[PDB]
Amino acid sequence: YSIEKLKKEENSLAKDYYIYRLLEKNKISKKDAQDLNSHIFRYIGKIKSELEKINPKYAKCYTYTANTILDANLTCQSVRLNSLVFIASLNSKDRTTLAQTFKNQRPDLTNLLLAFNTSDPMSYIVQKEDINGFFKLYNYSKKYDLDLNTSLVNKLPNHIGFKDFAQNIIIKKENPKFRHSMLEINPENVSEDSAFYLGVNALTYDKTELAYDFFKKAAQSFKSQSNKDNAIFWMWLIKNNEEDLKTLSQSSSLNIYSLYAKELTNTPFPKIESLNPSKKKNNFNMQDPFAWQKINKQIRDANASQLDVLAKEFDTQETLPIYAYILERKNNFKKHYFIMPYYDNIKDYNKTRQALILAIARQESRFIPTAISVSYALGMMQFMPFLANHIGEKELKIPNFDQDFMFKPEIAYYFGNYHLNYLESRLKSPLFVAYAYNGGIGFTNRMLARNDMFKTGKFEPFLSMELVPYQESRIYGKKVLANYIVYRHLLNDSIKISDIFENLIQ
Ligand SMILES: CC(=O)N[C@H]1[C@H](O[C@H]2C[C@@H](C(=O)NCCS(=O)(=O)O)[NH2+][C@@H]2CO)O[C@H](CO)[C@@H](OS(=O)(=O)O)[C@@H]1O
Repeated sequence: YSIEKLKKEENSLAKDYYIYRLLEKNKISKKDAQDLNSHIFRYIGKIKSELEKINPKYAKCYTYTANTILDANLTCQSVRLNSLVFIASLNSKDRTTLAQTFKNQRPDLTNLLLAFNTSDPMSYIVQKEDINGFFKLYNYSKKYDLDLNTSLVNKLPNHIGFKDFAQNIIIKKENPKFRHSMLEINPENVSEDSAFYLGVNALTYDKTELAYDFFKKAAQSFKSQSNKDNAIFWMWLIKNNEEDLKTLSQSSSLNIYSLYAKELTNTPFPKIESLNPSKKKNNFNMQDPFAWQKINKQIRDANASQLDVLAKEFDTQETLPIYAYILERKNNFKKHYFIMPYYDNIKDYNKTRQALILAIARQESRFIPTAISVSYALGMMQFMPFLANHIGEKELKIPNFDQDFMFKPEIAYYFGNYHLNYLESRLKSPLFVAYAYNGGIGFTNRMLARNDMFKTGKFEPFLSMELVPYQESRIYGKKVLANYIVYRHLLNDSIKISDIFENLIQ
């Protein structure tokens, strides 16, 4: 589509995507580009960069430099010193004068100014127990590491940056002195994700009673049933209390931990809804990405009555993904929908391969054929354009191939099969295939080559699943693995969950 036609659509990821495609080919002119920021839905990343190839209150403050900062007025000094890179570029003469100037009004700035006079700014800030400075320095450089006392570490969780700081250094196995120091955080001082990660940290040093206390505090504070189940599972792995396994087995959340608990207690498999519309198709275009962005907003805004009307409108085989998306919401996410749309395209693969394709598709797109992610992964199977083109143009040599072919379910399922087959041939387990599908086989190979990941051990393979070093893939693998178990069950191709976990140990 030309830019002027595209400008008439409502702002969305689909519109951004097509704006990006034009900017990619150098097909937008300067005149056209000028009003284009009001036409972008998410002005972040690749689209922001490609476009830029085409606060006056504080502007004067940016003429000053490291060499002239003391000539500036108090406001401008204050503004420039919000940058740690700038503070580090000063000399100690100027940092010491500015620290005096700002002592009473901006005491946290004063601390950093003086900190940067020393050879280790972090040690200086740690001595002060300046928590705000601690996180700014961590963001400045991940290289700082030192042993922290009990008083300091127990103040770190009262900052919004603690959760990602902890998660990051734990799952990446970085900053050993910080990590070891966090064994002294009192579980009363943490909750939710922070408590969970500290539980994971404690397990890596084999502090299992401490871990149990952290996981218990997570279980008591998490708002999502899925996260609560994950914490309860660790409570059970550590102390083996029958009531934890029982509670987990009765979860209405369908996830790997509730599923495994049901297997272990002989609890029946959860109820899965069965959708099979009588009508084959209607006039809605399931290959039109703009139409999906529009209807998605309509469904979000609908009350119960409006959802009933929409359900009737999309009650077809061709529109099944939208029908299921409507019913999820009408039932307030309390029912379990595991659809198998456009099934004629996968019916001749074996049932395990079907389950893996369905499991991936369900997590990626909820089967919406024109699904578009924030990084412009495309279609039901959420292929990145570079991969879709590689498979389509190089490997399969499809005549007149375009990346938008990924919006057609026959293509999405066929490419998904092709790529999953390559990943499986190298990784075996559906979990490892999932990690590699989302995060790339490069990161997955490097992770599995580690001597401390997915090898024999007391709490393995469950501990390794918590230490997958990229958050998105860590979560994605767990969700896809649950979906794979359910689809295998639905296809009468059930596998013992315990066998799946045993197959992860190398
Ligand atoms: C099927 C596919 O295209 N997979 C690619 C994946 O896409 C991911 C990206 C992800 C995505 O779009 N994430 C954002 C999701 S959302 O908009 O925040 O909901 N979904 C897609 C399939 O899982 O991105 C990674 C990393 O680039 C690639 O690894 S690489 O080979 O080492 O480059 C990998 O090949």
